[PDB]
Amino acid sequence: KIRIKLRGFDHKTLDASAQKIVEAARRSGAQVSGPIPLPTRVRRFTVIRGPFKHKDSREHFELRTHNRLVDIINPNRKTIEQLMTLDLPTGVEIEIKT
Amino acid sequence: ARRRRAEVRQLQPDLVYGDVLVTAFINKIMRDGKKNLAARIFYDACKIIQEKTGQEPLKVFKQAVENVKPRMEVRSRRVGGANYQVPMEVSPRRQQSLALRWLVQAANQRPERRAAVRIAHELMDAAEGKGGAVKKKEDVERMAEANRAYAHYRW
Amino acid sequence: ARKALIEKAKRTPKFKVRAYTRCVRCGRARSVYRFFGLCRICLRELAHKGQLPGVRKASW
Amino acid sequence: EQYYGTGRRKEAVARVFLRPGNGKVTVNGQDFNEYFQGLVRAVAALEPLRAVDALGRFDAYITVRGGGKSGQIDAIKLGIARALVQYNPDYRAKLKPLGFLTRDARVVERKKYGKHKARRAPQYSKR
Amino acid sequence: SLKKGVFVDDHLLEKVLELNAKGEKRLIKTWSRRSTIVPEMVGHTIAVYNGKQHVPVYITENMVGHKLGEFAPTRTYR
Amino acid sequence: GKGDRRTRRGKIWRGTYGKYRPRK
Amino acid sequence: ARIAGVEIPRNKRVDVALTYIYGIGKARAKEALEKTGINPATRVKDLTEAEVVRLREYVENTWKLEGELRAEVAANIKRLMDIGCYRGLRHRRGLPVRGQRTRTNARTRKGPRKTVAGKK
RNA sequence: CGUUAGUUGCCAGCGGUUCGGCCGGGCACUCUAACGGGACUGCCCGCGAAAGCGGGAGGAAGGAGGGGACGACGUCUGGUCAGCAUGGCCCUUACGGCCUGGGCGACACACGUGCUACAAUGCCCACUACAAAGCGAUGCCACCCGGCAACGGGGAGCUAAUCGCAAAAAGGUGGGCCCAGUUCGGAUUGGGGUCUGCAACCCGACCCCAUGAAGCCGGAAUCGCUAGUAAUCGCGGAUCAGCCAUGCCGCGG
Repeated sequence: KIRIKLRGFDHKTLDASAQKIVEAARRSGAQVSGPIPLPTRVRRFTVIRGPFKHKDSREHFELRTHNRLVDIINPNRKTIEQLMTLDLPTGVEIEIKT
Repeated sequence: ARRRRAEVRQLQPDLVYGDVLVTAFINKIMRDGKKNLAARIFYDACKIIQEKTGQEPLKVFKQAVENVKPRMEVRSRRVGGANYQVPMEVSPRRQQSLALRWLVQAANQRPERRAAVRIAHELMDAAEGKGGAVKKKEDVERMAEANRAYAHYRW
Repeated sequence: ARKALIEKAKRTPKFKVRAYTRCVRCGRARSVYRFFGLCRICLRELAHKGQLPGVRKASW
Repeated sequence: EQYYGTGRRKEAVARVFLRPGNGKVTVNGQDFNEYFQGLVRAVAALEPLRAVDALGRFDAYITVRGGGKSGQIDAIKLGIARALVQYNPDYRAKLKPLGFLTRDARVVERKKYGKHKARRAPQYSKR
Repeated sequence: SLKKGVFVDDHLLEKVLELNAKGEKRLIKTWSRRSTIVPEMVGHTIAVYNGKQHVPVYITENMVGHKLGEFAPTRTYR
Repeated sequence: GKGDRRTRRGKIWRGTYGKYRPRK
Repeated sequence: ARIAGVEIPRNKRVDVALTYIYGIGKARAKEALEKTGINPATRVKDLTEAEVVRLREYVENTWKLEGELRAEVAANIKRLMDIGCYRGLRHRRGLPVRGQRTRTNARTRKGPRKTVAGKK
């Protein structure tokens, strides 16, 4: 059983690059507790459209932090093959835990 | 309503007497979307109809209404001169709207301090026919007729 | 007096409290989000360029 | 031995397990009339049974979360129907006239900017 | 309204205290309206700034609790 | 109600706590 | 039942009835009917004359009340006249004393309304 | 509605339970979130040349299913040189700069927008998992002890579907008030405190005691809203030491 977490602003290149930790610890490894999605945390930003008085008419921005979770139950180094340095993220962060 | 003719909204029947008319009446009683306390009052009033008269609260209520439905009213209409009140026959939907409306309004003017009582007595008083609800009814029938001179417009 | 003021918005102040935020590219005092150091204005600006990562046009 | 449906209504969801027998109905470790106690419209929830004459010849363990009581009541009402037609798929062409099988799409519509409250608009003054 | 200290400007007392070792001064003048009056530091006459000028206020007992700006009002026509 | 601080509802509204609305 | 100063509250619950004294609120009442053990629920009407004295002497010697207050509070304010603290000319002028606006409102402290005109 | 996935979710199915989803056990269900399916005027009747209008079944959804984002050529010489950018003109021992105080918070008056109300479909106290978005490791603060309380000691937990803000309120049940300017309403003022902060006089909010105002539903005018809408009740966030938030942006009952 090994714990890694994966955060990200981008929803597509997480399920992708964490089905990369699926396959690169499936090919070279064994049994998997699959990718489970923690709920997302949306940071809202609401701003009036104008430089000056126009208190109505505003625009709406969000910063959704998608969270995806992946653990696997064979802590071997015949898994940390690709999981050494075989990288296609870009702006994903990783939390390898025990 | 410039476009269609507005489909009259159909009401979920009563959880007791299974009557749509009942619920309608319960809504008119409701205040700030408190249907529970609303229906408590109406039902706990149906209880007062028993403890005092033999008859089933429904047939009281039901026939109490039919005595508060107006048959004619006056709707204004100006011209190239002044504003005149043409007496107009009153369509079935509006009759119910008005009776039920009037019932409650009439009720909450009464003296007894508890919602359930007032609804009851008023219903009861209007079944007999002596209600101040029924005054607002005779007054419109009388406010037509008085303008009978003008029922040659009608639109 | 916007200038002598933008180069005082940076100075470590006598007494903690007198500290205040500021648009990094406005020098703007009011409505400055903590998360960006940006005025509400210069912010709608960048978010539209695309220079504000993961910041989307919120719709629901 | 067992039949089931999922009831939902206005962010309120009901796991509904049916069984034959007796007449009792469990909800979240409580009797019906202790949970929906002194709430007039509760009995609506079981008008599905009262339609098909399933009446109380059924028992029902129901957990439910989301919403407030009167949402749940309509949610359960949907589970009861979505369960007992999964017992008898012929129990459909009689729950159509009453329509006890429709999610009921109505939910809190969004608050809009520059209003107050979605449709409620702020107050005009002209002069 | 405070309870650990009385938060009076220190640069004020130094004047007062060291004016309280045979000291009779009336030309005492300050901008420290933020500072609480203190026990029996009476007799003196502190001129206080109202934002435009200094106000010759004589200090009695009874007013011991209050702050100095309560006696130099900052406006006109009440 | 909502403006008597010494009612529970006056506290709820004000959003505070105390004698007339203590936290369990 | 006469209590403080001259007060004769009657025919309502003592806890409320107590209120009719200058210096008693629902607070100081809750106390007296427990630090002297009297059911608050009971009307003054039906109420022991032994319980009245336990009350009358408690309340009257537990705290400054009714007309002493009135004359303290009044003299307490004319203190703020003194040399002339701010709340002085404020009570002096009859305008809000606890730092609130005055452009609008302040009608409770400024009696009714005295209106004027203006210009062309 | 369907796949994919199981440190959030359960006897739905069985054994221990200090009867708390807490321990194995399990993802069926609820949920969390990615991709799909689905509705199109396709089918039956009716009128029409057609597009399409009235119906009817099937179906979670039927004719734009509901709500957003999206604002044509252009008008108001609309707004903004005070967000920023910029032509010109103007001051350049001062129209630049630094500080300490004061002011933007004034008050005979007048309007806008709101808030709390005038009570019995009501107010007060007690007791009771209805849980649907968000925020928090120079912070959220469980849980202790002191304190009427504000808050102060102490200290657990979580870079947070796991720990905390969390009580949701209207509600249900119990008791109390009995029509009264009242157990309605909480303005004003006296006093005693807490907290943040260099510092709360001008000018902070919060607690507690005392005080308890006008207000009995509002002239002539006039505002919003067509369905989960209006009405009503709480909830969170942004700014932010703190807060004058009853504002604004959202959320659900």
